[PDB]
Formats: sequence, C-alpha cells, structure tokens
Amino acid sequence: RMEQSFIMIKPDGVQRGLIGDIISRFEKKGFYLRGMKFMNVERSFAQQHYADLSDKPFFPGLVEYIISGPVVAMVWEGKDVVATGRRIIGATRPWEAAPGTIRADYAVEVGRNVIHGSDSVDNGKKEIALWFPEGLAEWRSNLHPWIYE
Amino acid sequence: RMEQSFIMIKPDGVQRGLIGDIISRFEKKGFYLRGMKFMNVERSFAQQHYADLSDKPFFPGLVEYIISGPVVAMVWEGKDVVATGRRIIGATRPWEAAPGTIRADYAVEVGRNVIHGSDSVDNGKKEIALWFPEGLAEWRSNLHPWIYE
Amino acid sequence: RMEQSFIMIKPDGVQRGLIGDIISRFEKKGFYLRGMKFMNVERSFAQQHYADLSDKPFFPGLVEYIISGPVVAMVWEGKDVVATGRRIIGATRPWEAAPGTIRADYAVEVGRNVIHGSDSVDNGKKEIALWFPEGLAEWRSNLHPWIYE
Amino acid sequence: RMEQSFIMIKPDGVQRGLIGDIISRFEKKGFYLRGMKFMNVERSFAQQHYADLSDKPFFPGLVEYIISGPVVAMVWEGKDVVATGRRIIGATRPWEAAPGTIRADYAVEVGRNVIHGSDSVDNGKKEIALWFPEGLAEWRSNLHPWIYE
Amino acid sequence: RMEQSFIMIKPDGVQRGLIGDIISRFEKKGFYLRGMKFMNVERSFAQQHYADLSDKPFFPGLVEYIISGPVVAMVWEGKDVVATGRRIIGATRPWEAAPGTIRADYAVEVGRNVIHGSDSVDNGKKEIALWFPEGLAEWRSNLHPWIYE
Amino acid sequence: RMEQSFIMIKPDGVQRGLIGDIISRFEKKGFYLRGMKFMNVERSFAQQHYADLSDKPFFPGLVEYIISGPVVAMVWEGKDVVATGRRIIGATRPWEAAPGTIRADYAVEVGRNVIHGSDSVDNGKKEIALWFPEGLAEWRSNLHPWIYE
Repeated sequence: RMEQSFIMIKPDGVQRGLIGDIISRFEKKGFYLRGMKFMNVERSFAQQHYADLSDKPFFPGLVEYIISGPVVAMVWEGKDVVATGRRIIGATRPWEAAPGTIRADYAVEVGRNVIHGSDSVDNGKKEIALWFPEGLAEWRSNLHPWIYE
Repeated sequence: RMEQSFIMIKPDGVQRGLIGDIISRFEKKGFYLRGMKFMNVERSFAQQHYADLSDKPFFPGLVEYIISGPVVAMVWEGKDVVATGRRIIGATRPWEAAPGTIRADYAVEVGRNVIHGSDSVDNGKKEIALWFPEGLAEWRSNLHPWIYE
Repeated sequence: RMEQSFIMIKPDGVQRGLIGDIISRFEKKGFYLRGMKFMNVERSFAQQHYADLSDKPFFPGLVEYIISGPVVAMVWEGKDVVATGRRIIGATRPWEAAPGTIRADYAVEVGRNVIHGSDSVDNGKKEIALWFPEGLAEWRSNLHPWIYE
Repeated sequence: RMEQSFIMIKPDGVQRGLIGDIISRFEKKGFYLRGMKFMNVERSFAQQHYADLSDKPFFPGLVEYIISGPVVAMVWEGKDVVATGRRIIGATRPWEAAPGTIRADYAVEVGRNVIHGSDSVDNGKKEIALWFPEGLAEWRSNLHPWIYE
Repeated sequence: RMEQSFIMIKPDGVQRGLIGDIISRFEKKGFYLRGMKFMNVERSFAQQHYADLSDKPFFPGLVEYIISGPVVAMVWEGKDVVATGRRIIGATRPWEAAPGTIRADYAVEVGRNVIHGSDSVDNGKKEIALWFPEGLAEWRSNLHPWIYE
Repeated sequence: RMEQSFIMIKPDGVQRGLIGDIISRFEKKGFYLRGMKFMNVERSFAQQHYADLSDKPFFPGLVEYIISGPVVAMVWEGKDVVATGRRIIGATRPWEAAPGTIRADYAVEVGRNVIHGSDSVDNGKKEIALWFPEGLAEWRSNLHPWIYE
C-alpha cells in the first residue's frame, strides 16, 4: 500500500550542504514528500527519540550529538518506502555500503553517516508520531497514474 | 551581513519535483538555510501574504492558487540574499528571465513560475514574521571563514 | 563484437521527464546511438511486438498500456550493450533493483518500471528489425580509439 | 498559445555526447516533445533546408556540414518556445553568448555551435513541416495544469 | 587560436569542494587542459604573483590569503580562453556576476570569490611562465575537428 | 585512519572529459585531495609503475598505453580510501562492474577502463613514492569534525 517512512538528515549532512541532493534522490525516485521541517533537536526530545536505547552505553553520546546541529526532519510515501529508503541509504558503515547509495557516496564514518531511516513500518509509524504530532501535508501528484498502477 | 530573505517553492514547484534541485542551488551558493517547512496554506493566510495586492483583479486566482497544493516555505541568510536571491530566481515572466536563473531554466508561464523570493529586506522581515512567527533555527557553518571575510 | 540492443523508454518515462536522463546514461557509458524516434505506437504493432506472449493472460494489458502514451524507441551499439543495458536498467521489480540502476533510482512499481531493454542478442536483433525496419544511422565517433581496445 | 519550434542537435553536438544534456534542458524547462529522430541528412534535403541561403558564399559550407554526421531533429512545444529556444541556445558566436545558454557553456566556434533552433514562428512552422512531413506525436502531460493556466 | 589562460582555484575554492565542479565547466566547454597542479603557495612566490600590486595597501592581505591553503593552478587552451574564462568566471563581486557564472552560483563575497583568471592575453602569458616554468602537457583532442575548424 | 591512495585518471579519461566528474566524486565523498598533476608519462617511468607485470605478455601494450596520453595523477586521503577507492572504481572489466561504479558508468573495455587505483595500502605507498617523490600538499578541511569522529 501507501506506507510512510521517517527520513532524517543529520547535523553532518546539513553542515556539508547535502540537503538538496538527498531530497532530490527521493523526489526522482517517485516517492512523495509528506513532511519536512528544519530544526534544532532539544535534549528532552532527543532522549525521546533514542528511547529504545536508553539502556545502552552509547545513548548519552547519541543524545549529545544530535543536539549539536540542526537537522532536517522528513516523511516520505509510497510502495516500500521503508525498505527502499534503507536500501537507498546504504549500509551503516559507509565503507560497507554499496556504491549508488547515499552513504557510499557521501559518508566516511559510521558516526557521521549523514542520514537516518526508519528500519521498519512500525518504527516508522512511531517515529512519525514523535516528530510530526501536528500531522502531515495532504496532496496527490498528477503523475501518480504514471508512477503506480 | 546576516541579511535574510524568505524563499518559497510554490505548489507547482512541489508537483514538478524541483524541491531538492532548488535547495541545492542555494546551498552550493553558500547561503545558510535558517528556516524550512512543508505545508498546506490556509485561505486567510494566503490573503494576508498577498495583502499588498488585495486591490488588484488577479488577487482571487493568486490565493486559490497558493492553496491548490502544499509549498515549501524557507528562509535563507547571507550577504545580499534578498537581492541576489531575486537575481537567481529570474524575472517574473519566465520568457524574460535571464538564462541561468531558476525561472528561465524551469518555468514557462507567470502563474506557474516555480518559486517566490522577497524583493526587499523590509518585505523580507515582513514575510519572515508572517511565515515564521516561531523563529529560525540557529547554527554556525564550518565553511563560514572560507565563505566570508 | 558490436551488438545492438533495443532500448525503449516507456510511456511513464516520457511523462516523468526522464528522456534526457536516460539517454545521457548511454552516451556517457560510451555506447553509440544508432536509432531514435519519438512515436505513438499503434495496436497492431503493439501486438506484434508483444506477440511473443499473445497467449498469456496479461497480454491485453501490455498492448493497451504501450499505446496509452508516446514512447522513445532507440538502438544502441557497443560491447555487451544487450547484457549491460539490462544491468543498467536493473531488475524488473524496482524494490529489488540495485542502487545505481535506472529502475532502482526512478521507479516504484513493475507496471511503471520506466524502460525496456532487449534481453538477449537474438531478441535484440528481432526488435531492431521490428521497430527500425528502415535501418539505422551510420556514423563514426571520433572517440572510438579511446573507448575501445 | 502553444507554438512549436524546430530544434536540431548539429553533427558536432552528437559527437561530443550532448544529446542527453540538451534534451534534459528542454524537458526540465517544461516544454513538450512532439517529434524527435536521430538521422543522416542527404545533400538534396540539406539543400532544401538552407535554400533560403543558396545565394550566399557560405552556402556550400553549410550543406557540406549537415551531411558530415547524423543530427537529432526535434520539435518542441511551449509558450514562446521559438524565442526562448533562441535565448536558450545562445548567440551565434559562442564567445558572445550569455552564460547559462547552451552555446556559452558547450561551444567554442560558430562553425561548431552545437545546436540550432527556429528563428521565428513562421520559420518554425516551415522547418517543422519540412523535417516532419509525417506529422507529430500527440500526448498530454499530466503535469500540464502545473505548468500552465 | 591556441590562446592560453592561467586559471586558479583559490584556497576557499578547495575547502568548499569545488575543484571538480569548476574543471567540469572548462571541460564541457571544449577547452583543452594543458596544465594542472595542487600546491601550497610559498610567500616569496605569492609576492611574485602579486608583484604588479606590490605597492598597494591590500598587497599583504592578498599575499597572506593565497598562502593559507592549497590551490589548484591550471592552464586552459582554446579560442578566446582568456576573455571567455573571464566571462565564465564572472564579475569580481559575486553579487554582480551574471547568473550562470562561477561566482554567481558559488561565491558570496569578493575576498572569497573562489577562482582567478588571467585578464589579458599578455597577462596570461606572464602568469603561465610564472607558475609553469617547467612547461605544459602535450596532446591532441580527438574531438578537435568537432569543436574547431 | 588517514591512509592514502594513488588514484589515476588514465589517458582515455582525459580525452573523454571525465576529469571534473571523477574528481567531484571523491570531493563529494568526503575524501581529501592531497596531490594532483596533469602530466605526460615517460616510457622508462611507465615501465617501473607496471614493474609487477613486466614478466607478463601484455606489459608492452600496458606501457605504450599510459604513455600515449597525458594523465592526472592524484593522492587522496581518508579512512579506507584504498578499499573504497577500488569499490567506487569498480571491477577492472566494465561489464562485471557493479552499477553505480565509475567503470560500470563510463567504461566499456578493459584496455580503456578509464581509471586506476591502489589495490592495497602498501601498493599505495609504492605508487605515492614513485609518482609523488616531492611530497604532498598539506591542509585541513574545515568540515573535518563533520566527516570523522
């Protein structure tokens, strides 16, 4: 069906002027932008985001890091956006990702691997609920009949 | 200096998959993205945003059109952003636009000229106050010393 | 040797403004363009082409779809054009296509997977005779001694 | 209204690998393709096309040049295609063309200025019926209401 | 004719990842690359490069700057390289350069306008003798007959 | 850590105008340019670079080749630059090359596979020593904290 995924451009990806590039890959892919906002993640909120790892050792670092620079919060839609978004993004380790993927092309180190994507439809539904409580933008592309069906 | 300009991708700009292409253009330039959000414009809001034309005949169409689809409302900061911002977008009429400018390269008609840019710093602040009453994200690019001074 | 493959940009490819992107992919690879035409396919022809499976169920669909809009018929020459072209196009299912392939980067569904490419040297030769019974355009790229040997 | 213009990628444009670049420029602008074909030109035809200059010293030169290699004949349609097609192509002399224009960024001499478009609507119609006596392929872009009205 | 012009990507040009971008502009143009090196400028040399201004108040700043980071020194050949280089590059002040030029799309301030280009055939000759005393690379482009004659 | 790799644009890469495109990839990836020089190779020199293949029958054609056109020799730095360098370049035989790799995208035959890159780090050192005996350019990107750590 029309599932959605949460895609986030991290601090490093912003400092290195990669926003347009990332958004262009998803645009030409046929997926639909449903939500986008550029903003400074706050501590409390960041802990909320990395809550499923509050137990873990690297949690504090995660929180601290994402607070260091504004990020771009997105939500895209279409057949297999969660899984394809992951595929498009590439391996966690840049030197492991496949050429053609975002991380294989723009990243060098795991800790600065430019982007983030929901690893599942449910985690996506949860992430979307946390970042876009206000809801998303409604619209339908006039090219829909040529992308689907 | 720290001059800011309100740049917005009109609805037709979003339908034709030009979001990332436009954003890359202001990034590669060296301007800083200070605010961004993907939304659906409300009729009362559109009216205000076009207040300085309420008197003109084409007002209705202008508002009905601004609401026909979601847009990308942004704020870019940088030395002369308003002026060059307007220079980059190109003349109102596409066919009169200088080759190399956005409108000349991606548009055909005036009522569908992909994007809008503040035309004075005063109107800039007037628009920023309207679209971003909540304020702008703050950050400091590491390329700043190589872009300024 | 100098095989030729029949590459056709499907109706959706034309609507999604991907004609240039696609052709720039084959030109840059070093392949030679031998034939190219923008045309509206007629049913009898649509049927001959897909006749390889006029028996099957979905046959009707394929015929009706390739006539719903204009296409871009092309012929490309070079070493391993047939095989490499399919490699460049990517697997039938976009969601299975590898990053870097056309389908992986521009498509979402199989019904709208943007492009067709000969699947074997024989089929390639037969399609070239079907779509270009008038012959190809003979020319000698000055870049030959630099892409061959 | 939606006039049309004859756009041709000269022999040099084909050799240099610019068929893709050029097409994409026009697709991106928002013009619609109505007819395109890769082909060799016979002397007879080349003479009809430049008949208007038969009484000029440089006439032989022109005829002898369009026959040296295949070209790419195209008919593009859009508001003001002819005049903006001219502005897009750039001045006759590459060194006098405006940046952004096709000749300013891709050519060096007048004899090898890569592309050529109709200079007037009357001259366009004429070149269109001469190169495409067999007619043009009709189709309506689903993106029409976002490019016009 | 076989004119040459010294083209330099200044320190800020390297720090901003523009090397490939700039080069592609001269490559796609049809111009021939005759020399290129990535180097750190030693003070004594900078003083020699800026000698003709050795009596101006901003001389020390001009020297200090060019020493603060590596640069890419190049030599390009082609009809009207000097002046056309000046055109491609753009007006001294980025905010005054024509859209389509390097400074118009990549720079914000004059003191960091990303690149330098000889201003006259005689100056280019000096500049070349100063940075490339060791001579230039020799080659003939196969596409020569398609960009010249 | 901060390993280096010798990356060379072969003679056919220059003739084909891929210098800018290729360099832009490494810059966009986040690797650091440490050395670069457009140059003509001397026979006795080529013989030593291909020393490890002097026993083989194709050594002669191997040397006569890089000696027939100027090349661009470079040293790049970054974590895993050798491994990623090879991955980005792609299998030595273009038709086995993974989509998204420089060779899978720009090459056709082995003898004209566009680019060369260290296959191990100790060979990188062999090459850096041979081609860059005078040393490399030193500098520190301002985006360092956003690429590593």
